[PDB]
Amino acid sequence: LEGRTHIFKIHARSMSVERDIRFELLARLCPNSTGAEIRSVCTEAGMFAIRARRKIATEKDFLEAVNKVIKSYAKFSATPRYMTYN
Amino acid sequence: ERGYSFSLTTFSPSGKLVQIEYALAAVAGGAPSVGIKAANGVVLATEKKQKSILYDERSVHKVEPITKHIGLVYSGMGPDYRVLVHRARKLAQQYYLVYQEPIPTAQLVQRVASVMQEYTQSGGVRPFGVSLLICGWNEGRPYLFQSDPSGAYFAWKATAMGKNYVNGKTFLEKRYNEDLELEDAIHTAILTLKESFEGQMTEDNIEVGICNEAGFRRLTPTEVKDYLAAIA
Amino acid sequence: TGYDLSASTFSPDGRVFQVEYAMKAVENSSTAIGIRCKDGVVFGVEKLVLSKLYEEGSNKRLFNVDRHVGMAVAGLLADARSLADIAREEASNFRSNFGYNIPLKHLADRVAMYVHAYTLYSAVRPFGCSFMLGSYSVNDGAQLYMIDPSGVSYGYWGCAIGKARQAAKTEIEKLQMKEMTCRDIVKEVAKIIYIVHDEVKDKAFELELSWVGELTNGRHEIVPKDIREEAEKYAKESLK
Amino acid sequence: SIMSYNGGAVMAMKGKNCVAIAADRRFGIQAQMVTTDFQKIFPMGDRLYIGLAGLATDVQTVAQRLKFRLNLYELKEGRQIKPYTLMSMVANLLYEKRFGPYYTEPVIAGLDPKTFKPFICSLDLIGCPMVTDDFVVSGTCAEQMYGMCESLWEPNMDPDHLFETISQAMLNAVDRDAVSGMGVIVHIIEKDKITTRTLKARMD
Amino acid sequence: SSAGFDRHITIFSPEGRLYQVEYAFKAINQGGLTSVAVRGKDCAVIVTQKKVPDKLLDSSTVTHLFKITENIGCVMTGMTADSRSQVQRARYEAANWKYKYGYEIPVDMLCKRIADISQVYTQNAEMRPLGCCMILIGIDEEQGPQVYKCDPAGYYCGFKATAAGVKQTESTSFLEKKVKKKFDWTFEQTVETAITCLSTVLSIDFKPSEIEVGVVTVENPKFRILTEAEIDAHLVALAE
Amino acid sequence: SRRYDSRTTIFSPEGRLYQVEYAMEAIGHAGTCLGILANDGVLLAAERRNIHKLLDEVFFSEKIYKLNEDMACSVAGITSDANVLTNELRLIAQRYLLQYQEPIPCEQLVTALCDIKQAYTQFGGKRPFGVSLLYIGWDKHYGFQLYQSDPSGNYGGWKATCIGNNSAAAVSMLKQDYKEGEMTLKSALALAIKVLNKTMDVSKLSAEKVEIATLTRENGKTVIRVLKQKEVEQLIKKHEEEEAKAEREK
Amino acid sequence: SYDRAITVFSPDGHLFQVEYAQEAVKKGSTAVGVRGRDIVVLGVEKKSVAKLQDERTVRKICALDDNVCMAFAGLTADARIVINRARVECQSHRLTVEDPVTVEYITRYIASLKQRYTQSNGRRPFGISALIVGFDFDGTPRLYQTDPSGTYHAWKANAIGRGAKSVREFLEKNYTDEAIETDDLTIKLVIKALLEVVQSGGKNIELAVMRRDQSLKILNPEEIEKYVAEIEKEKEENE
Amino acid sequence: NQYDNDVTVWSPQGRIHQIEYAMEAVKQGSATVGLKSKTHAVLVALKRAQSELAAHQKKILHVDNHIGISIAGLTADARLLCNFMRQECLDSRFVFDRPLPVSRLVSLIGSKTQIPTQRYGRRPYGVGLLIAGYDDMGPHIFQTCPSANYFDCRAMSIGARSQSARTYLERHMSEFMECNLNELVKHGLRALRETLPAEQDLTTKNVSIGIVGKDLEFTIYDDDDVSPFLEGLEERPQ
Amino acid sequence: MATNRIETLDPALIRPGRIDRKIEFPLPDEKTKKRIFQIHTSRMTLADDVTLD
Amino acid sequence: YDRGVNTFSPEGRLFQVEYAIEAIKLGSTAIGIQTSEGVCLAVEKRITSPLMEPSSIEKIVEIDAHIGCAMSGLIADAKTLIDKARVETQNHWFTYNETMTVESVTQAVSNLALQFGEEDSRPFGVALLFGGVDEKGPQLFHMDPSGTFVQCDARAIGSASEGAQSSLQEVYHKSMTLKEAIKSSLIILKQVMEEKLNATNIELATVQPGQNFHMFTKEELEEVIKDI
Repeated sequence: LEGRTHIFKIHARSMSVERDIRFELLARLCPNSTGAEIRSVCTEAGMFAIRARRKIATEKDFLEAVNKVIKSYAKFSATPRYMTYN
Repeated sequence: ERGYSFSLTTFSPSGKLVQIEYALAAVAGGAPSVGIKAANGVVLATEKKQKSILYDERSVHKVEPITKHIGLVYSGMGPDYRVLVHRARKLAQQYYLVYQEPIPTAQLVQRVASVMQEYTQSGGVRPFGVSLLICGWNEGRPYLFQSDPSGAYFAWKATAMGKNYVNGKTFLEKRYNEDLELEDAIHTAILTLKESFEGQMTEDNIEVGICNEAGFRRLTPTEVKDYLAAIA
Repeated sequence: TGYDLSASTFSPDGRVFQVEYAMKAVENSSTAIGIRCKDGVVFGVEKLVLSKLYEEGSNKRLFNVDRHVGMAVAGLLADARSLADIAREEASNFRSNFGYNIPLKHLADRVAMYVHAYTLYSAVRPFGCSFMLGSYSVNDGAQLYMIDPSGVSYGYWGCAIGKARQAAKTEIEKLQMKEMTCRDIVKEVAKIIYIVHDEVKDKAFELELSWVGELTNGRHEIVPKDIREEAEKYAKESLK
Repeated sequence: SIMSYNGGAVMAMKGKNCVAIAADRRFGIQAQMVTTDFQKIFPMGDRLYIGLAGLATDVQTVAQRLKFRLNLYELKEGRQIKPYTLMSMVANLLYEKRFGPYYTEPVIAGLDPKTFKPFICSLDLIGCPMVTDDFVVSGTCAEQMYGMCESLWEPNMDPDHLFETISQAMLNAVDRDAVSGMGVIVHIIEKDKITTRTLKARMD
Repeated sequence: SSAGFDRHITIFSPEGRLYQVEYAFKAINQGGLTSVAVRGKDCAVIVTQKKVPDKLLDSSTVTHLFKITENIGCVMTGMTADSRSQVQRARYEAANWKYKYGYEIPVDMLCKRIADISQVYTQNAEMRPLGCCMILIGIDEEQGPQVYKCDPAGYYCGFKATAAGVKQTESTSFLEKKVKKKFDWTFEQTVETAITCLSTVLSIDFKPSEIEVGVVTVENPKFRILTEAEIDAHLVALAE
Repeated sequence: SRRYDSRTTIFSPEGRLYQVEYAMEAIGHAGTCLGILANDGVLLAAERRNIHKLLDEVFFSEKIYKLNEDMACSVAGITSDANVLTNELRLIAQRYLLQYQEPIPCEQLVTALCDIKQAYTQFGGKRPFGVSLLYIGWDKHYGFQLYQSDPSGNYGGWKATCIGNNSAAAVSMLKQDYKEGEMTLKSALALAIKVLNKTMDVSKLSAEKVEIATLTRENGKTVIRVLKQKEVEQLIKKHEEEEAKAEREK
Repeated sequence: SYDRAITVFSPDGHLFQVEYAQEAVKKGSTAVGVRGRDIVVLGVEKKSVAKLQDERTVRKICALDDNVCMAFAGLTADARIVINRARVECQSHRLTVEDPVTVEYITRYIASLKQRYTQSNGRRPFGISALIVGFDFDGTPRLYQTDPSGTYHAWKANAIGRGAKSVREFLEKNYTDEAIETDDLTIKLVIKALLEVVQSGGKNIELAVMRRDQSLKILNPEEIEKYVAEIEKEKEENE
Repeated sequence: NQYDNDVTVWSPQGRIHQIEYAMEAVKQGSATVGLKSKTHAVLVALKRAQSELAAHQKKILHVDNHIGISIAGLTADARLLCNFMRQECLDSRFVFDRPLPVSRLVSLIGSKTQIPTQRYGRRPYGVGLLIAGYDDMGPHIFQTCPSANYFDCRAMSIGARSQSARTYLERHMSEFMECNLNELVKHGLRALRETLPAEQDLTTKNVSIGIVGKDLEFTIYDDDDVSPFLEGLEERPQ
Repeated sequence: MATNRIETLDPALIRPGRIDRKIEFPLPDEKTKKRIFQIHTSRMTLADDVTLD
Repeated sequence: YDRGVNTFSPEGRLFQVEYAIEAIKLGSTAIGIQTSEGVCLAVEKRITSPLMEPSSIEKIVEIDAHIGCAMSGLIADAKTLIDKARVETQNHWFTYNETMTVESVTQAVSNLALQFGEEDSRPFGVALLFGGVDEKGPQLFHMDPSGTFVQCDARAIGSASEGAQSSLQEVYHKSMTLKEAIKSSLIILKQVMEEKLNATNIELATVQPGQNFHMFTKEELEEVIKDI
């Protein structure tokens, strides 16, 4: 749980965001996720900010990023058959 | 018996029943046979080679009656052959219980084909590796019915099954006609059996049964030895 | 690979690897031997103390199936109990139907068929047991049988089941059977079990001896082992 | 008895080259009639009928069961059914209820499907076949119809004398009977055609 | 040519074969044993040696000749558990024949029923196919003696001079070189040829204590197992 | 005992069912039927898969199975599975007649067979029925009908049908020659002759290799006309003369 | 029988076949449905017909009672089975309690069947998603949807089938209370939503309504044509 | 590890690993200790909790007027064998109108747990029974295992880090046989004070004791009638 | 990278950090088909007696 | 690589039950608090769409007239167990004229929390919070898929249970009151939820020895929320 909060602090410390948002709610929606998926969430939230012309993220950008990465590409997701170490 | 009940028979990616194609190949690797319908009777003939000179020819029988007027041979594996023979035996007697009348050969082939098809669907079991040649003289016109492992069946004027069935079939297309007698049927049958067998064909290497409208009759090695004078 | 999995499959050279692996499962158990005399059968089981681990009287491998038949099991233990319960049930059916004591051949054949029937399929595993069966009757004499994990059941004068198997039968074959009463054979098996299976990996061990024959008047019971204490007074004289 | 619950009489008579089957029309509850158009003779294919007599429940039940098995047989085999085959089928269907018996006495009358050979037979309530050459009867008024057919039958009969003989037999044997009356239907069939006539019976 | 699972269960391969039964045909070969049957004029002879390496092992319970019924004997090869289970199936169905049909079962029908049972172990792919070989002998009215064999594949057959086990390519070669040459068949032509064909295949020339001889004759239609004395008589009877 | 299990029921992770489509691609080979309902009657067409010279033709039937008095069905797929289906279907319709003493309407017959097929698609791992098959028939409520069974259990009424993979172009041809109810029984037969002439690549359509059966409406008979070969021959001659008349436009 | 468990949990906490059998719903035809306050309306889009054949057998909207109505998505055969069992259940409820069958009961039955169907030994889960619209006692219009998981779940307008995200986004910017004021406007609202969905040629637009004191009326596709025509007229009046 | 999937598969070393895995499932319970005198049998367990606010998962449960069991591992299989235990007790209590001796009951437990350890598609029961009882011939302290190889002992201890408990029991097994209830029970919980790290022990919050006596019915105690038993102790060494 | 099927891939390539965008290409509609037929007939002497619909 | 579903682990646990304990975590949160005045309870609905009619989502369902409940994660596996638990409580009051206590209810449920198998299928996927007022005062009870049933004084479950348990142990003690615990729960709720806390998000369920039945209609929730 707290690992993903800290990895959000890692990928978020040097990027243009709105610091008034939280990060714990973002971590609570990523139960089985890797740091790579976290990185994709951060970058894709930035890419949704590039759809408009802004200089700061919104919470809704990160929610778009979560439902863009996790729930959509969770059909591939790389770890339902490596957690069993096949 | 355990709770599995799952069919091991699966279609291919293309759509093909690989275990039935393999069962047809296992039929094709068996002993050859030929059977000919010729206006008054039907002749069946097999090719029964002992492996050594030690074996006896009075124990195992290829030509086998199902009722008093219905003969039946195969081209495949005897161990499955006897099982489905026994099934056909038990099945014909229920018809004769119900209707008090000897079963027609088409009705036999319907029910046996239903059994074999229903068994290849059934779970955890392999198909039979047996192709039949069923015949009989029901209601004047005699018949001849070939089945296969896939459950299907046909109706032939003359056919063959086993090794070199293609060569025997190309001999049958040229040789047979519409009208013959039983003796000429035996003549062309031993000719096409002599097409593929070894050189020494005696009263025991072949085994021949006929059908009359007066009933089924299974010929003896006596008349088989009588026949191969001026052979084929 | 692939051919060691099921108990139904054969090998490219024609044997069942499940049955072999189950045979060498019993190979790690303790050495338990048996031998008959001209009027009885004597059993004996090496039981090992580690330090405490129990009380002088648990899990005794010398079972007692019928009034005149008992087991001398070795191998996986719970499977041996289930097999003993099946054997008690079978002797019960025989006593209930035909009205007399079970002959040891029929008992061994029924048990062998059950063990063999558990080897035929993929739903069940083969047994991990190998056990002994002794008896005595006034019209039958002494009979000693032996059932492997596969189900091969035939008769012996002497046998051995466990780790030390040849080295326990090296001196079974130096005894004889016609000239012995079983009261010598008690201390003979006792002194040899104390001889075999040295102190090296296990430190303390403990002896059990079952005992059937004419001297028990057809009964089967454990020896009064504390009475006459016949092992140890010769076993400590067996070290030189 | 249970056979005398609803009355009933079925007569079949073999002629020279043809066969005639007749039955009564009355339906009712032991002394109370209900209708005059109750069907007891059923068509089973062409030129082959069956008659059913006794308790009406088993009449309609066995008729529908037999029609079930009959259509299954004629669809499993493209030919139409021989009469001995039908007799054996009715015998097996009745004998399946050996201890749960139907109360009926089926009468089969039909021609040969290959030749013009006639055929008659009757069965009992457990499945006992009986082939004869002259006539079979079934129902309450047995002895009346026995007296008529053993009195009036000739071996070689043109269909007109066949019709008049079975007419007089049914009329007189029914008029002596009490619980069975109220009209007669007569089926006179042959190789070429099928004729159905109704007689002027006493409506009492 | 193998596809999928066709090396583990009984299915069809691309070459068309099934591999379980053609592994079962050398499941016989781990027995290390040889069997020879002979049928002559009005007798029939079984011969089979025994392999007892142990002095502690008995001699009575090593018997392979199993008297199935009062006119039917048999011998077994292959693994022992399959053999004995096959024997109890044979005994049970012969007794069922005697109950249902009244008269004594002919040796043909017994082989047919056993072959069909073996087919049921073969036909379904979720039971192991019993890797043992079965030899039958018997007397029939109006036909004299018979000798039949039942295989694990389920093909019964039966013939004049019959042999299966370990070394029987050579045994059937010698029996082609011996029964095709017009020999007559006495009680001692059959017995002498039975002991000597195995005595030339194995080349041992041994004691009367290794082979077992089961005979049946139309003077005594009971199945009969010979004693060491008359075995010794035949053995010195072939000593020119 | 589970590593041998073939899993012919669990969805595939592409998104569809797996074994179902391969049963469909098993439908696609060995078979080519259609019928033309466009008033007073309905017909069926069929191709001989075993047109070899050494058969008997003694069955007085072929691909058609007169399953009742007023319904038949054309088969395509593996034959003997369909025999299992025709036996069960015939018995279903006959038990309905046993239950009501009124003939069986064609859609509850179709849905009964569709529930049987879906019953083996849904649960167990059993092999699905690789048979699609047609339906012609009559009722009290709509007249002449046509239905298309599928191995999934899905069905669907048509006015011009199709099973086999050779006959998708036939559906294209049926649309390009679509009529609004014009089956004088010579127009529809000539159209069917034209379709089977074009779609099968058998040059000039030998009449032994084809099969046509019709179903007309009679008051007390409801005859099913499994017609003989001579009218097929003169139908082929009629159509080849009309193709010669049609190519005078070039 | 078939002693096996088809649907196993995932290593990360899923049911593969429940979440994955939603994809079969996701690749089926689209169907919307709203409730007005007095007239209920629903209909399916994308019949994707051959335009030249029968259409009385491909009807995707049926009824279980004279009070309740259907719709579904996914594959049609599982819908056929579930509808047969639902008809049996609603009529058996009428056997007992003498009311007309409440819609909430039949949705609980369908979802309960679906869940005990996914739970059981080796039964493949139902890849459908139904819509159950009815107006029980005292005229209250309600509408529920199903799911392969088996969660009856009351909505106010529909979003299933192909591209349901787009359709719900149009219903999102079209949640006007004004739209459910005029029954005709509610019908036109379904037509406009389905027009903001697929081709909507006025051919695959199969719609059926119920005015809650009658039975279901399937509309003849000339009235729907005039509905689309007046929708296009209002769209021209927007400029 | 293609032999490590099922119960049916023998290993090529003969060790069927489903039983070993069930053993390791027993090893992950709480610590517990059972030990007998000549006249009294005492089993003592240790409770644990999921969090601070929640209560502690109880271990000692009742079976019969003279039989009580300890437990370690899973709780569903625990209650399953528990229900079977009460049922088999009250069956003979019904039929023979006598109390059951413990040894035949534990033989029935082994015969019960054999079948899910041999067929295919059943698990071995993860269970950690320590059984104390009274037949006519005095106290018995049995333990089970998922391999159904039940033992009779004089003192066992199963659960997490239970081996130090066995070391304490060895250097006092001579002293155990003579003493009365009080110092016996406090020897059992001195086994428990060495099954723990040296700074949190048994402050009336985690221990339970079940005594059966020749006149005493089997009775469980928890923290409050254990507060009399917890005094009479000294500290741990340096 | 471009594939036909994706389910037969080893998912270790398909994790993010390697590949971030996964894009579906469906069979489009019956509207952009008009653009496809239009552009693939944009450079030809189309006889106007045909309809692309 | 598909093994048998009734396989333990190399480490010891199982597999499928552990995967069920993982499958809890995606569900919505819930918070129940035992107080001697009575048991209070709270939950989040997780409203997704405005088309989604809000009063139809059930989280607190009713077992008895005095035994409450709340579910999590999968809804419908919970619905089966709720129905059956009701049936067995009705059997107890019938054959005993008395109230089946909450511990006996949960023993009856976790008797078949794991009867999953191929003969005589999967493990269930729901965490449950059980309350009510028996003779032993108020009771709050928590089970799991593994049947490992324990009493909890104030347990928080599901997706936000880490900070819920932590910040709950911050505020909780033994002598709390009712309304203080209610607002103490919903403060934690609107720290752990994602949407704005309003009239439609959450729902309460309180059962008391005085307030005899669990009764909680709408718009006293409004009065409770405007008290923040």
